[PDB]
Amino acid sequence: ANSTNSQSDLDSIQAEITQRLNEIDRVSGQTQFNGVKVLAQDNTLTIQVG
Amino acid sequence: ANDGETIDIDLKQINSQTLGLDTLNVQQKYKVSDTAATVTGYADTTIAL
Repeated sequence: ANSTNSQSDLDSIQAEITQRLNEIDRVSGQTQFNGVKVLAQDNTLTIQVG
Repeated sequence: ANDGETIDIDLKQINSQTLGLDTLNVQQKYKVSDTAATVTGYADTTIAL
């Protein structure tokens, strides 16, 4: 937001913002436990404890 | 962890040309002057006598 930045600098910072987004999405997709994508959907997993 | 889960690194050639500075010159043309040349004497050739 600083007025002490040129528009070229705005685009420059957009670059790193997009990189952060890309890495977040990559982790989301690629993380997995025993064939479960713990972040890929809205899920309920029941554990038999009786 | 599986086939096709990589990260893409990109590389670009760098040189005077690809940076366009290969054509950089700072000189300025001198004023050209000269004088007629005295072509002296003779020189032997392969033309047999």
